[PDB]
Amino acid sequence: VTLNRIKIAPGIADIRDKYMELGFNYPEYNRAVKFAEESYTYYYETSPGEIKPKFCLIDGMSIDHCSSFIVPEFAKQYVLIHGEPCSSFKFRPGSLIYYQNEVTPEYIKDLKHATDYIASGQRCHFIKKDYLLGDSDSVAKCCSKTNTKHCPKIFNNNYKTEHCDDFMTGFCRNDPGNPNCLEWLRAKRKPAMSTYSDICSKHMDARYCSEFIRIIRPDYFTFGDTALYVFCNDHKGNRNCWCANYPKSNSGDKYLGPRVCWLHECTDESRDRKWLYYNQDVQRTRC
Amino acid sequence: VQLAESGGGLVEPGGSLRLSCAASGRIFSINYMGWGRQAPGKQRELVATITSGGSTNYVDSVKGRFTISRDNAKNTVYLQMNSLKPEDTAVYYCNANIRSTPWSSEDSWGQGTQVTV
Amino acid sequence: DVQLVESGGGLVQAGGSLGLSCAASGTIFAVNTMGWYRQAPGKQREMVATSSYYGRTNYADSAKGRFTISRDNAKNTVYLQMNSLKPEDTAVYYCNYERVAFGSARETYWGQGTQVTVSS
Amino acid sequence: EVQLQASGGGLVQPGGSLRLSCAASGIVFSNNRMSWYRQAPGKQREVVATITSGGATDYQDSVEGRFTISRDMAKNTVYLQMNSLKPEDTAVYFCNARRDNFATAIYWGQGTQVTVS
Amino acid sequence: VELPKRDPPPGVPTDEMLLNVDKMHDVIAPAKLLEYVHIGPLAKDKEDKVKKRYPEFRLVNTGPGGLSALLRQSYAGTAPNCCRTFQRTHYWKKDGKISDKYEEGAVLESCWPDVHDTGKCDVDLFDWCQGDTFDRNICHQWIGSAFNRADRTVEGQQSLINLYNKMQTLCSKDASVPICESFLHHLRAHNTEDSKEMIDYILRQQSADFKQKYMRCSYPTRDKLEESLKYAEPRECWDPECSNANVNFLLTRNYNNLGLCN
Ligand SMILES: [K+]
Repeated sequence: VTLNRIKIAPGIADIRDKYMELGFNYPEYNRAVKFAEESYTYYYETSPGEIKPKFCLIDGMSIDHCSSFIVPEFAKQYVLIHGEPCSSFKFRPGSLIYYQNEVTPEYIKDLKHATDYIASGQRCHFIKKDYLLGDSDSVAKCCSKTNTKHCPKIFNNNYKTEHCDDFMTGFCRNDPGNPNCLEWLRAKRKPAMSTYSDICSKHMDARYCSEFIRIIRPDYFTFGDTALYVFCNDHKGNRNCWCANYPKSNSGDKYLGPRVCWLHECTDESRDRKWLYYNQDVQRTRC
Repeated sequence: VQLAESGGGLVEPGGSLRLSCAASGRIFSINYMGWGRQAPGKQRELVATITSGGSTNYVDSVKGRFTISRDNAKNTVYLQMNSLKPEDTAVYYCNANIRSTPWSSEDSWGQGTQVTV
Repeated sequence: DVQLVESGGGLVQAGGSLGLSCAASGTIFAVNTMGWYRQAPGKQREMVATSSYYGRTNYADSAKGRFTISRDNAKNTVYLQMNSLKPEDTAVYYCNYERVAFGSARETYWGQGTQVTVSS
Repeated sequence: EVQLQASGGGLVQPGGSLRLSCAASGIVFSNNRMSWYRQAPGKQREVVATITSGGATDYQDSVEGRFTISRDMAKNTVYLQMNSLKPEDTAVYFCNARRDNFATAIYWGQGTQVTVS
Repeated sequence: VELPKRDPPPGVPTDEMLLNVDKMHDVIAPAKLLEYVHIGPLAKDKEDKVKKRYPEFRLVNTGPGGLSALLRQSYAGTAPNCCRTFQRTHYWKKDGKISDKYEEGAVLESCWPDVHDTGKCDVDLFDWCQGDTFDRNICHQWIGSAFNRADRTVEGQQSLINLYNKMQTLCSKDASVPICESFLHHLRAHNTEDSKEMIDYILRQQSADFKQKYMRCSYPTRDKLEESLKYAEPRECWDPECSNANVNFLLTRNYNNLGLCN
């Protein structure tokens, strides 16, 4: 009902643990409630896999006071989840009231219904997960291997999962000769091979398309064949498109399939295999 | 792919005409080249064809009178229609069976020129 | 499904001859590979002779020079004329009907098998 | 002396199979083109199958996919495997050998009778 | 009467607490099945807006102060929007129309992870690659993916067997259609007897009109066949109908003999 004796007595073992000595006009409510005030900056885990600062996040209080006891670099892979119901002093918010001796939760309810000296909440409970991306720029920096500092394993595994593919499709169209783009192409997934087929339909003359053709053949020759057809249908004057698209007359298939072994320029010439279709490349060896 | 046709018109029976079709556009290669006509109320029918190797095939109702040929230069296909008969009244179309890709083909036709006898 | 019926095995002397026949009935799909395989007591099922829909014959080293596989696609039947038989050929002979789709999936149907017992 | 024997014919039903043989004497398959011809009773002879000196085979459009020609020059014997026979294949079958690059050096052989009913 | 007042230390948020779901459309979309994606604090007034934006995801309340996350529960990518492409793994749908980039008010729909390796696209692309909807690139690449379908689940190999049978039947009816020409091209690329014999079978089951226009090398005339005997070389190295015939409609015999020239 009415308070007339309040004191803070020291604690044992832990500097954070103190005792709020409460004495009211009615000795009915009169206890030395043990309360803790977190003063650590956690660089380690309290229990295996989680961090529980001695802080009672009151209802309505911002959730940044729980994370104000962790090293910032350390608190990046940790997420805040719901905690156990606790009570804090309203005049000293964030304190963690311990239920010990005669400090029963029933006494906490009595204090609430009799005075506004207390407020309920939940215990700060962080658990480790992994680095958390939050925008397209973070995914761009992680997948492109340009800033793999704060990057979870799903976006930082040398393109061994189907996570970075969406970004890499558009990213490698601006840089096809990128070593990381060629590594993502060696994963031999459908989006990468079709993206590089779109790339080599316009820029077959480059050398990264030579590497693309050596990567896809003989397992996924179709993308390279379609890209070669498109490129030699757009660039018909190239001396390199002479076997895949015969420029003279209207018979551009003059050296397709077995007929690729007729013109010596399509077999033993200083021209990369990217300029021949897959059937042409196979017939070149068996003949 | 466009097929420009010419040579059609009106002539009396027993005359002669020469139809000509010029294939323009990006064409990879050709399977066969043919001529097709369509009488009013009937279906379009292929009357003469020539393959890329120069092998010709005609329909019995036409064999003996018409001859299909091709000039490699300009890549044009001609239909020399001789000894015409009033039964030949039709809209003659130009048939071009091209090979769009090394793995696919396309059957492109023309607008059609009227030939009445 | 597909059902294969074998017929023609029995008792033969050393250096004799015997003919096996396998009839396929059901959901055939033209191009396929049908063949004969043997299984001796305690051994694994090994290949005797296989033939494709157009007669691409493949003989085992034990079968070359003695056995001859034939095929009649009109009746969907595969035959095996075994000549100059030896006691080592005593086995249960099954016929198989194999169909490979896209070089990836395989569908193999076996028969109950006929017993061939070559004595001396 | 050049000689080409012929055997392997017989009587079969619609859908039967036969195997014709032809042994050679004084003719090497390394510089000869072998051919199996058939001639129907009272008709012009036609070539059924041919094989070059290098083992390249060719067939007539009718007998294609059914008849198969093979050779063995270690034994100087050319064969013909007639699978899925037809009553239209009943004719006198004979072998012909023509020298490579010598059109005037051509030799014919004996014939064999086949029938289907 | 005098209370020992003491305000809490200044709060310092974490990376989780500074997340905004309105910026993570490129982070939630590539999430796999049953993978939590923390989206930071989320107000109740914006709950439905998230739920309607990502219907494949369940919204879970991980922590206090609105700390929520999205857990993938579905792949609602329709077959027409997922099978006819080889690199578009997701899309957005606003009103009735579909875009590949995000738009305001649109709804996310993601395709199956490896959808060209499960057989789910065989039924849709079998009908799509027939007629005026045929694609010279997508359908050829789909037939190529069928030969390299790394699916050994009984359902997947059964589906590709059914597709192989339907292809054999359809191309035995008419091999001049583009999808069947691509099928024959891929069969030739397979370079095995099981594929060569099916090529020869499909080509031999064709009408006379098909052969008199496309297969004039494999089926020569009586005059060309008679004159080919006058030459020691194979007819394929001599007949203009062979030098000009497309490789997709050649029998294995002539396809092999053309390699003997020069
Ligand atoms: K195979």
